[PDB]
Amino acid sequence: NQALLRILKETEFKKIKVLGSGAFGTVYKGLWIPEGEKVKIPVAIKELREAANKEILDEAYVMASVDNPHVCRLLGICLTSTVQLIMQLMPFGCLLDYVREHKDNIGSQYLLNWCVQIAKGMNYLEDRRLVHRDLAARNVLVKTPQHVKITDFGLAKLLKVPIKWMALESILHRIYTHQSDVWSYGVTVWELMTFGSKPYDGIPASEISSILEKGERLPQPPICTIDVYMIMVKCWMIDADSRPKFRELIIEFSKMARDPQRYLVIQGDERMHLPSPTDSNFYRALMDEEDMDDVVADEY
Amino acid sequence: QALLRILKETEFKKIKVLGSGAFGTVYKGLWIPEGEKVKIPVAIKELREANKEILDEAYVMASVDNPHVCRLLGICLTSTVQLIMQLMPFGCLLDYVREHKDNIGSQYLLNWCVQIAKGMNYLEDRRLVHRDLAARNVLVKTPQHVKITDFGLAKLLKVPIKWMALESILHRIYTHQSDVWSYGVTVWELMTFGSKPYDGIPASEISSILEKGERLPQPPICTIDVYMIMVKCWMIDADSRPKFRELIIEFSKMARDPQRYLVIQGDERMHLPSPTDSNFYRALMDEEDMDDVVDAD
Amino acid sequence: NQALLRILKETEFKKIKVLGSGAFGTVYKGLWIPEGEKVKIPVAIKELREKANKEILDEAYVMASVDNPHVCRLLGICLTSTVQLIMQLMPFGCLLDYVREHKDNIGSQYLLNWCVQIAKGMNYLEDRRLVHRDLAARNVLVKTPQHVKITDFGLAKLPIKWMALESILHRIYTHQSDVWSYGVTVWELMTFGSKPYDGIPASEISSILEKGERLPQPPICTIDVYMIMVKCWMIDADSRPKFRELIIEFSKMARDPQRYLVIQGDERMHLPSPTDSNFYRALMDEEDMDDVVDA
Amino acid sequence: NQALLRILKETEFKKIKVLGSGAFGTVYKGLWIPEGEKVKIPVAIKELREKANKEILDEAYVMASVDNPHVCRLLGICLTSTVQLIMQLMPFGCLLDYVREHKDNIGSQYLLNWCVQIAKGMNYLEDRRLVHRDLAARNVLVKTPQHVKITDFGLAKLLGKVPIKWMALESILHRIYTHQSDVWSYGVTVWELMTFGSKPYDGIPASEISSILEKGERLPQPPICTIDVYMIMVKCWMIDADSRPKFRELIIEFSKMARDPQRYLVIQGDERMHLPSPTDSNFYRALMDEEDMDDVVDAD
Ligand SMILES: */C=C/C(=O)N1CCC[C@@H](n2nc(-c3ccc(OCc4cccc(C)n4)c(Cl)c3)c3c(N)ncnc32)C1
Ligand SMILES: */C=C/C(=O)N1CCC[C@@H](n2nc(-c3ccc(OCc4cccc(C)n4)c(Cl)c3)c3c(N)ncnc32)C1
Ligand SMILES: */C=C\C(=O)N1CCC[C@@H](n2nc(-c3ccc(OCc4cccc(C)n4)c(Cl)c3)c3c(N)ncnc32)C1
Ligand SMILES: */C=C\C(=O)N1CCC[C@@H](n2nc(-c3ccc(OCc4cccc(C)n4)c(Cl)c3)c3c(N)ncnc32)C1
Repeated sequence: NQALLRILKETEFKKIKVLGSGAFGTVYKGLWIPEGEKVKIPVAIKELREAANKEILDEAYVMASVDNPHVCRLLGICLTSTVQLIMQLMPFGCLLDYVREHKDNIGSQYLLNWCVQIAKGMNYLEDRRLVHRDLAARNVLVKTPQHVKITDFGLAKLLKVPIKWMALESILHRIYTHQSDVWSYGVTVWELMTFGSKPYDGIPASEISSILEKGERLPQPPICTIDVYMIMVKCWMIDADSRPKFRELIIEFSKMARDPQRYLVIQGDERMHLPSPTDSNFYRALMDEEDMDDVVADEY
Repeated sequence: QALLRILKETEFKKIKVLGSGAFGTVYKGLWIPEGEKVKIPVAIKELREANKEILDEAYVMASVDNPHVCRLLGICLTSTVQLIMQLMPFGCLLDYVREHKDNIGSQYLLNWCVQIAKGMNYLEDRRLVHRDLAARNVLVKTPQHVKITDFGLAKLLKVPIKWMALESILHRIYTHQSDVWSYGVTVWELMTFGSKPYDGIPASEISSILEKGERLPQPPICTIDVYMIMVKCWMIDADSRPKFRELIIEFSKMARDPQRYLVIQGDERMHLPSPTDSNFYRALMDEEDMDDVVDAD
Repeated sequence: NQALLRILKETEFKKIKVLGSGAFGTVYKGLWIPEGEKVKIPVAIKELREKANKEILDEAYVMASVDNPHVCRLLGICLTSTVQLIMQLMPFGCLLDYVREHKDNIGSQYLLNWCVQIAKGMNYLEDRRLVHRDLAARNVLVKTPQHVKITDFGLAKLPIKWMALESILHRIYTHQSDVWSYGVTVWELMTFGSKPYDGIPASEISSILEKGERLPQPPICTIDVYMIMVKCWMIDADSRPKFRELIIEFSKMARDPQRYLVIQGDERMHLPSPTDSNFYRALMDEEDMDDVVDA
Repeated sequence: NQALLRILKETEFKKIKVLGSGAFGTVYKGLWIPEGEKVKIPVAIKELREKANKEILDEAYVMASVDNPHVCRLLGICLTSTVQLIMQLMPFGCLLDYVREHKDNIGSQYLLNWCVQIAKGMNYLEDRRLVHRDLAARNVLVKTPQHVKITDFGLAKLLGKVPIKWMALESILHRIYTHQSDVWSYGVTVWELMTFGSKPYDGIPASEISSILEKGERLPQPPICTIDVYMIMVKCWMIDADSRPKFRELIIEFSKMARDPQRYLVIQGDERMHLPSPTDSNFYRALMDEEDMDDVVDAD
């Protein structure tokens, strides 16, 4: 439908503060003040740095379309010297910032659930036949810690290359496929379990293709179980078809979720607490009204 | 005509992504009747890939009227083709057995086998050839009531070489006797709790190996008496393979004494359905008349 | 008589290897050295699980007594703290084991022939009017692919799945009972060494026969072959075919092996030529015997 | 026989290297000097951690009495405050290590055969009435690529962390050891070989494992392992020992598979890697393997 995307007047919105920056565009926290109304509402706006707008509009129209709990939805667009994108605002920000910040605090149960939601969100993309082209811990967002959602997908299509994230087929031949996405998906999984460290740190981007060919893959994190790592390792496979399909990642991660403590070894995991039903429910009402699949602990 | 309903894209929506099938992508769905507040859960299959041709094939599928054959409720025609049928929460038997694999009854497994044959047999009666039959293609309306699906879908339009008969493989010949051979693979899938036949072996190799006689392994649970039935299905000469109609009786007889035929760890601990339990499932889950489940005599 | 059975001092023979463990006794590969002889000649020795020694000897004397192609004759007994039985070594060894190994590569003709061969041996035991009490595919030894010899017959002084209902119910052993034990043995061959009543507890065995739920019929087996097995297992001993009948039926069956037993790709795999077979007899089967039936 | 095993004076032999360490002992590569001879012969020395000396000799006498192609025999022992065990030294050493090194290029025909060979060695142990109590690939030596033998059997009884992952549940829970339990270890042994030396129940604490085995978890199908082979492993891991397969049955089942190895295991470039020619095998026999051994199953 063209119902999904809303055309926003520059008069309609103003940008109060800068949340973040991305290679594609700067981002803001914004107020949308409705025509004919008194109130001012918080929203997140990103304006592209460089910019066939009608061609883009066709792209945005799809971006608006997606309907998954774990996938971000593009509410609106504004066209000017610089294109403006309007979407829901996430206070928590990306997972990457969230995990790095919470490294001492974080516990086994959450990390796996996040992995599952990404798979769910990503799986929707595959069925929709959409290629994100950029899955990274940064790209994913937290509506709330329990609920996380994928984002910034198709932007490359809308319009500075992350070699360390990219799959070998991607690096060598500029080939992007859902399976390529897994390699990134694996990289993202590596990202969380490292609690925000940066892959292939200090290594020249140019050198990267050779190392993958050499088979010197990213090391497995101390917290990470070999069972979990092997899963990561599988994602990083030279042949894309060989790499696990998205569904499998959804199924396997969840099983771990049923028994989170055994798979991931985290200091003081037992002591740190997953949210109580009271804790999750409160968060849901205030922010997460949208009905999303209940998170799996199964042990507790 | 009366049997199959032609929907309007306005009429329903695929809300939840469901499953991946080589034949199709399956979506949980909601049906909104005009003038009505209510929404009805449906299963939607979207087919990857002549409008008239489907209708002839489609009408027959709407046609099937057996407890153990799923019927196609509606067809919606568009750049892509969507097949409407009732939603089964349990979905694949293959999914169900593997998920519940550690624990299952002898009684259930034989009963499914009996249930599958009754359905396959009916298709046989109707002169419908499945071409492709598998555990994956059989889904659970309810635990005691699995139903056979995707029948004849294969014929109309990745090939299941491991499932297929040698006669089917060698010259792409499909017959009811060819189906029977598949049934053993389906019977075999369950007794192994969801395993894969000729697992991981190349398809190219398989046609040669069947000739070599290197048949599927006997499952640990399986009694020889059960394994022999499968072996008969996989006989190279099609005609020699037992008819489903025979197949129904043998499993039904076995179901009378489930423990003697199939060996299970802690089966006694595991519970056959309570009569009360069976009735409760019927009331909400299953409202369709069907033959009664076999119970130990 | 005195001549038939040799009593050997422990000195005469030394065991070398454990081929297998019998339920009744352990079995070894042992070497026999003749007095003042450089040569060591291979034999197989059985040590009983472990009465009166004299009584046992009488039983051995009977066991020595049998001379038949399809029955095994005990050459030697050693009397000591533990009884030892010596009989000629067979490299193929167990019949039951042989089928399991060769199920993929085995021809139709051989299976029928073995059925005929056992039946004649069981029949000799019958004429002598001695009852085996324990016929098993395990207890038949392959002298050569074309020859088999039943053994472990008698051993009364010293299995439910094999055992006949009458024997199981009342500890009754009769020739008719031996036919029932024989019926299982055919199944084992046809099954290619399938374990009968696999996974089923022994306690269940008495009732199911009472129920009447039999051993299943093997895929290779023709309808005709299976029925013979079924006749053999019957509630009333008398109804079950005599061995002579079984010998006659099978041999008739052996004349046209293909019709009775259906084996995939049967034609390609065949019984060896007389020229080959002659080689087998001379090297191993020096013994006077019936030649194998040919279609 | 007394002759079979020889007591040795300290003076005759020395430990020139420490090859490896084991739960029982430290294994040293040592040379043996015969009196009045100018040359040294390589042997393998194992020293115990540290039961009267006479008591030990009786167990030891048994160890040196075992003649089988696939079961290792002990040449000599030295009585001391420490106890030293001497046996032939094989350059390939551990079978388990061999599999790890050779993952890149191990032929299908070999892997099935080692199973025949380990089983053959195991059956003899059963016939002899000896229960190994700690069978693992680690405990299987490689005399030659074609020929591998079983070692370290019966060592376990003398000592007083157990190898829990290998152990049958009966052993874990009630310290019960039987041939049937032994099959379970053999089953694990098959798993290690098939998976090219990967650790069993890796990353999982010992305490959980007895609990997990009851739950019904069993080690995963090796990626290169066909379903037929996996079932065989699975039976071994049965709770009811008696249902669990006997070795002779085990020997028979692998031999059939050996006839058509490619059918029962899938390895990349299995066609490329083929069993060594008779000329190649014959060469090996004479140089390091004079002793007679049972014929290898050949697919041809
Ligand atoms: C295959 C069944 C099994 O487990 N076996 C254990 C040893 C290997 C096989 N086997 N057994 C003998 C064998 C059988 C019987 C023997 O004497 C008993 C006996 C009873 C009644 C009459 C007579 C004359 N003997 C002996 Cl001594 C040995 C085997 C022989 N002899 N050769 C190869 N394999 C044998 C059965
Ligand atoms: C491979 C695991 C490991 O780390 N090892 C350390 C050295 C390399 C391997 N290995 N062990 C021996 C070995 C084993 C046992 C030995 O004597 C004990 C013993 C017990 C039971 C029977 C017998 C005959 N011996 C000795 Cl002395 C040595 C190796 C030998 N001998 N050669 C190469 N590698 C060996 C294990
Ligand atoms: C790691 C990212 C980070 O640290 N940021 C700083 C805080 C704000 C973060 N952020 N980005 C967006 C955001 C993302 C994407 C947006 O439009 C792109 C897009 C692409 C495809 C589909 C859709 C629906 N949108 C926009 Cl407009 C904004 C944030 C939002 N929206 N809210 C809160 N933080 C956001 C980046
Ligand atoms: C185990 C197979 C698998 O991976 N699946 C994906 C998950 C969902 C599973 N599943 N499939 C259907 C299903 C099957 C077939 C369907 O239509 C085909 C068809 C054609 C003609 C006639 C009939 C009767 N059917 C449809 Cl529409 C749906 C599921 C259903 N229906 N419910 C739950 N799970 C289902 C298979």
